[PDB]
Amino acid sequence: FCGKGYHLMSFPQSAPHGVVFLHVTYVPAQEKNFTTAPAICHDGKAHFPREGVFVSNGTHWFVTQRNFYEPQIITTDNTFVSGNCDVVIGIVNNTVYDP
Amino acid sequence: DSTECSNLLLQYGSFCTQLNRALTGIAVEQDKNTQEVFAQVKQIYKTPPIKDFGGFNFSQILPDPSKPSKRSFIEDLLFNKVTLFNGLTVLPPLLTDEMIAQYTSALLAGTITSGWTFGAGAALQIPFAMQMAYRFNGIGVTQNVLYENQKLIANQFNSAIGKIQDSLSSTA
Amino acid sequence: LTGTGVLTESNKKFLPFQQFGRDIADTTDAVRILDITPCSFGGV
Amino acid sequence: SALGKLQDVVNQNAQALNTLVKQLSSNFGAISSVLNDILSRLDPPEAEV
Amino acid sequence: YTMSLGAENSVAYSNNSIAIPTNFTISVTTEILPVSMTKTSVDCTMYICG
Ligand SMILES: *[C@@H]1O[C@H](CO)[C@@H](O)[C@H](O)[C@H]1NC(C)=O
Ligand SMILES: *[C@@H]1O[C@H](CO)[C@@H](O)[C@H](O)[C@H]1NC(C)=O
Ligand SMILES: *[C@@H]1O[C@H](CO)[C@@H](O)[C@H](O)[C@H]1NC(C)=O
Ligand SMILES: *[C@@H]1O[C@H](CO)[C@@H](O)[C@H](O)[C@H]1NC(C)=O
Ligand SMILES: *[C@@H]1O[C@H](CO)[C@@H](O)[C@H](O)[C@H]1NC(C)=O
Repeated sequence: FCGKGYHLMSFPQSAPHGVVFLHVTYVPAQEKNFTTAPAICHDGKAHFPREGVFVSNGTHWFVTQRNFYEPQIITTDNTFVSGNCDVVIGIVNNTVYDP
Repeated sequence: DSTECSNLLLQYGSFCTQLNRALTGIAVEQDKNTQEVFAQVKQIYKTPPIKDFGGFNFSQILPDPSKPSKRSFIEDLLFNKVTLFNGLTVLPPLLTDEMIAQYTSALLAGTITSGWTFGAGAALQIPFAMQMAYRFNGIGVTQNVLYENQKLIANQFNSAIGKIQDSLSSTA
Repeated sequence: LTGTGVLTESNKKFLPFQQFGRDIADTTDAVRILDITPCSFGGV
Repeated sequence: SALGKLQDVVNQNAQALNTLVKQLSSNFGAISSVLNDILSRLDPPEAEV
Repeated sequence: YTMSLGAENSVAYSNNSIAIPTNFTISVTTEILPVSMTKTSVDCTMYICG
């Protein structure tokens, strides 16, 4: 609606018989692949990200934000547990740090 | 093909040019409408050969390689469900049905392979289960609901697609 | 050629063979040379 | 051509107005397109027709 | 020629693979929208008769 990308803001300018909107938007770039997991089995319980995704570079598992690669160690503060992990399709084993 | 009538019309003004200009503008804006609606993305994404979307079945909406204009099953049903001198000419549209089908297939592939990320820039692949978890979180329902009801939700989606198929096939 | 308007001295150059002078819309604008201007009019 | 939409609107308006002005100089089947000429050349009945 | 709809690229889809961006760009674009047209009035009597 306000430009291609994630709209940040816009500025109006006049014209002879109309208006010109300068739309400032955020466009992600410099992609990189990772391996994901819907949840994490720890102590026989499934952990899901509070806000973000579980990714692994090659060996380690972090929880990052969706729109920007900012990996962080998985913790009980940035994940929430919901039942055992015999039902989630594609759950992965890992340790959830307890601070 | 009447010289007398043509001569009479000459001295009647320039209404013919106005009418032709109006009709030309109408045709141009029709082409613009189709282009604006269907040409949102300028990259023709292709669906992968392995179709593992967490149990969801899009075969009814994805293009069929049987080449019935390379239109999906529902697209063929829709196309078969619509029943279509004196200087009156019908101009062909700029975009053919095949190209429009290509655009729709690209949009479908982008949606099912990368979610909304392909509309804000470069398409970012993501498992369809995780994309649906994103959307469930978007409507205010946590992710665990999906990840625990994945099979049920996939079955319900497939049943809904089948019901749409039946409604378009039989019901008029 | 009948008309109503204001006659003024014209800076335009009529060649010896030219009598009338028309602007766009094919309405007489000058006559042999005097420019013709419609009498002041408008809305109220 | 960065302001094509605005320029197109202006062009449409100007072209319609110019078409009207040009249409102001058509006979439509009359002896002449100049009302003054008709009045000065004809008497009431055929003048009004 | 026959117009091309765009570059054809297949997304590397996999059931356990995601693509995350590491950088961003601040893109400024321009959208031009007409808002008015010339206000013209016509004296019908003068135009028809003069
Ligand atoms: C990484 O992702 C790109 C597309 O984003 C894909 O072409 C490439 O194959 C992926 N890496 C591997 C090792 O497949
Ligand atoms: C993954 O990240 C961890 C921590 O940042 C690092 O120790 C490890 O070497 C990385 N592995 C690869 C393959 O990049
Ligand atoms: C992904 O698909 C592969 C087969 O291509 C399968 O072995 C694996 O278990 C699947 N993983 C998930 C999380 O669906
Ligand atoms: C995760 O660990 C449990 C026990 O700790 C084990 O039964 C299960 O097989 C492991 N998952 C995988 C994918 O190996
Ligand atoms: C992001 O891009 C800018 C230039 O556009 C560059 O200077 C910067 O180093 C990049 N950052 C990363 C993390 O790649």
